[PDB]
Amino acid sequence: PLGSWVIPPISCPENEKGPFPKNLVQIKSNKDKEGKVFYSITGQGADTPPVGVFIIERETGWLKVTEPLDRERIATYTLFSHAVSSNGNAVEDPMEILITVTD
Amino acid sequence: ATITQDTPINQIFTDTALAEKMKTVLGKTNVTDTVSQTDLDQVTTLQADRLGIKSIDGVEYLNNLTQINFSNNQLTDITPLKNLTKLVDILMNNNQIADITPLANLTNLTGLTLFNNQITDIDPLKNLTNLNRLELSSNTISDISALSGLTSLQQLNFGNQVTDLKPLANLTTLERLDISSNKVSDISVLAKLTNLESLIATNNQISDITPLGILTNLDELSLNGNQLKDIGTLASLTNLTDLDLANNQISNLAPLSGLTKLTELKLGANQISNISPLAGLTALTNLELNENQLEDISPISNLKNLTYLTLYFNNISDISPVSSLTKLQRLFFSNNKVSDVSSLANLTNINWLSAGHNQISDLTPLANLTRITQLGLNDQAWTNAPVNYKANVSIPNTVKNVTGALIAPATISDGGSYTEPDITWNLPSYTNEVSYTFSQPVTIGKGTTTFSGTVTQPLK
Ligand SMILES: [Ca+2]
Ligand SMILES: [Ca+2]
Ligand SMILES: [Cl-]
Ligand SMILES: [Cl-]
Repeated sequence: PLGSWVIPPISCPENEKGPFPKNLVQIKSNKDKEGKVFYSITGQGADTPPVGVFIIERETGWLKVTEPLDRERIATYTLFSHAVSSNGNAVEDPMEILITVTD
Repeated sequence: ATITQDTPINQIFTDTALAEKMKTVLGKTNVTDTVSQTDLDQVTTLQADRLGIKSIDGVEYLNNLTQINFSNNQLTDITPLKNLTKLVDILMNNNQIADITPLANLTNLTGLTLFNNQITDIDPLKNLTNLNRLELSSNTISDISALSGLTSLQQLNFGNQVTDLKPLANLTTLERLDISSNKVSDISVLAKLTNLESLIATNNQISDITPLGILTNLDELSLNGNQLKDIGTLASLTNLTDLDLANNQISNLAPLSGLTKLTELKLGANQISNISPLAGLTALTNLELNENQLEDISPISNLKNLTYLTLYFNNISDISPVSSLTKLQRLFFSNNKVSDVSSLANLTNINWLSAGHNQISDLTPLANLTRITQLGLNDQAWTNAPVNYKANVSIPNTVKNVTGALIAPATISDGGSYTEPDITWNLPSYTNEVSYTFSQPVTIGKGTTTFSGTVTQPLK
């Protein structure tokens, strides 16, 4: 399942100040050496409620948070990153990603 | 805008989603329940994000609103906000707004969030002089002249067609600026913004960073994906803790040597061969050095606090300097020339180990790394020292699994055969080389991969 994913651990302090959206980490697949890779995310906080708290820039793999977080409301988020070619074909197995909300 | 008679909620708020929301807000039971202006006058805040609202018709009657959230909706027309002058904060990111003329007279605004819309013309923001937070990224703005009088701004972003940063000259209250993904090459105006603490300028066309020299309050800087080479100016920015210079043309790291507050440093996809200047950067927990020209990575042994390290796509044979980095949790070094991984047995905290496209033949030293959750060992390759050609030439299979057992070849060239431990050919004439491949799924701890590769045997 690792394949060619390159992903740093993701943590966001609660009550961050703007400007939003705030860059968290840049996700990458080393499959990008053989063709363009496009990134997406699914999961609670991404494509299901609360929708779009986290977003990813499909061409750069920049994962971003769109609003302040509150650790008491939601202390963690489980997302999945996806990497596809220009033709819609996955070049990686989806990677489960944990987002920890800190102080 | 005032209701003069008791009116059904859904006759005020014509959008189905907003009528449902207002019903709850106004403490009513049915969307057809009646309300008066005295009921509406009590609404001073509204959190109506993520509700599939297409129209805010009816909000004009909520005369006492000070703070609204309509982010992540389907809004286009925002005319009903025109006369709500008590508004101080608007969250309206991720809608389909093009026309922001209705915001023109909301002079008490201190926060305005409009990123991810379809805005080009920001002239209606020009009188909003009380703004301290303004977000305009992921729009199609090219002209930022309207920002020139917004002299209380502290936090600002915009995009994605801006080339001329001149209107920022007088916004010296700026502390956090994000100009990523514009068409900016000239950042000379930033030298005026001496209170900047955070500057994000990824994916631009910047080659000259001399304007940053006097921005000594900077603690966070990202110039990822520009045209940087000479980074001499960075030596002035001694308060930097987070620095991203990936995807540039940098070779000389000497300017970074005194930046000892750095805890995160990204230098991937540059032209680096010498990392001696990083030796004193002992507070680093994250370091990215992938896609460079590294061979001698010995200075890395100094970086004892590293928990995240990338080294993939370099020219590294000797990985042993990383074995000092006992706190490492994630290590990526695919696409190098590493064969001996025995020193990595010392990385007792490792969780992710990415080592494909090296020259690894023996997994045994890794056997006790049972906390691994992610693993990559595919597509190894190496060339053996030449052996003498002879018709019945034979070589030992050296490929060893984590269990200590040899892995039988997947394929063998020239009709060759295997009987553990020996691969034997039966050649009719001289041939310059023979070869074999292997492919073996393996799990260490919870990390699964295919340990695979190709072994070339030259024949003299
Ligand atoms: Ca809290
Ligand atoms: Ca103000
Ligand atoms: Cl509310
Ligand atoms: Cl990189």
